[PDB]
Amino acid sequence: ICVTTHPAGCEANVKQQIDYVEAKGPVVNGPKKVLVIGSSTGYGLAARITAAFGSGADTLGVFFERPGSESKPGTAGWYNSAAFEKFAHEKGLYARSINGDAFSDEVKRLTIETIKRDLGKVDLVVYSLAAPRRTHPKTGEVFSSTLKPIGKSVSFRGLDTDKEVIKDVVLEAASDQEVADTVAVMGGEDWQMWIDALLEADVLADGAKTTAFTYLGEKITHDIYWNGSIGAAKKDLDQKVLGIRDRLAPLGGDARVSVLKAVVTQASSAIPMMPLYLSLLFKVMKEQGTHEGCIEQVDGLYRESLYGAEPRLDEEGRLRADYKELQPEVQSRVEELWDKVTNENLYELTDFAGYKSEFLNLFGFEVAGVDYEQDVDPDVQIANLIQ
Ligand SMILES: NC(=O)C1=CN([C@@H]2O[C@H](COP(=O)(O)OP(=O)(O)OC[C@H]3O[C@@H](n4cnc5c(N)ncnc54)[C@H](O)[C@@H]3O)[C@@H](O)[C@H]2O)C=CC1
Repeated sequence: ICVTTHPAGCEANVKQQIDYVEAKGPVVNGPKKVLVIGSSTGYGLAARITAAFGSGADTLGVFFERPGSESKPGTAGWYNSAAFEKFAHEKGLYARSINGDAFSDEVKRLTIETIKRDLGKVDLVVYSLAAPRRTHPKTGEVFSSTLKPIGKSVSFRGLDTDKEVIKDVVLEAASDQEVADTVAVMGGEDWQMWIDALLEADVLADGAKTTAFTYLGEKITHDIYWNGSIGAAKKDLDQKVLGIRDRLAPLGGDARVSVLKAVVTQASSAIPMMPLYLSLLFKVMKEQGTHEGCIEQVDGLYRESLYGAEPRLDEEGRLRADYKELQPEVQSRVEELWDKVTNENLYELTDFAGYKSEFLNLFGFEVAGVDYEQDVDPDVQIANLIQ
């Protein structure tokens, strides 16, 4: 499926996230100069909005988005970032962006150069890259990530989102090479490179923090995710953060892996089993009153753990914001309903309507307060953007 991009709806999407953060009040003792790698959509965009509008932080964002021209709309992340900087410049904040491949050495060189000239040093480094592939910045070798289980193939009842049909599917296992590629793409090496390079150039302030986002889920998803190929990459993140945290010790800084809840993004809608899992989870958590989106998760992570008094930790040293999803009352009902979902009860036993709505929100469609019978103007420019 292709969904075009609605510029006006994307801006209203950014404004609504800004409104949520501002209503919750300032982030006490928060960061003032934040670098967000992957700052145009999803959790990274939420992190940039929480920093700028919760803490009054200057933000430098790195993303990879297609710009807009006459009669050809760019990607949603382009209009998201364009709207973010427009709102941020209003409040008096510094907001600049870099459009390029964050895995490359040149973007790191440009980011360091921009920080020196524009900010000096940064308070916090948010690492939220979601890429299906990575080109190694030293051997040009391209790695492509895979979402398969390890060991045994898995059967389950999926959901054809186009035909709106429950399908019997089978996911084959992953070879040792597919897992190695997935670790190269989604592991911690590039995050490790980022902090190293930022340390040599001395653009990390005293007590600087860095965090990378991850997902653990519960038992229903462990075969595909956590104990699959993608989980081996996130498992590599937990090994890398121990090294990162050490290099930040002479500064008095910290490095943490932050676990967030499952959310409809462009990167998770592709994962197997996710459309049906999200449709069920949305219904169970809505009737329970714990349904949360991107901005609620990251705003809470800033306030309670990243810069709070009593951080929500686990026994591995990770900051946690996903606890409501993993609760037995939520998980056990999702597991019970999964089998009883057929083509006829789709909208009655699941929140497939909510999943579809939130998926179209990513592109600027079905956003409250937007007039969708007006001509779309796709030529939106971003002042002082660096390519
Ligand atoms: N989406 C979810 O349900 C969950 C996501 N997470 C994690 O949070 C992180 C963020 O993912 P999402 O927000 O879901 O994805 P997303 O697709 O919404 O965000 C990806 C971001 O990274 C940027 N990006 C991608 N490839 C790039 C490249 N080569 N160079 C520069 N920028 C690049 C994109 O421009 C975008 O800003 C991921 O590590 C994901 O595993 C955490 C928990 C669950």
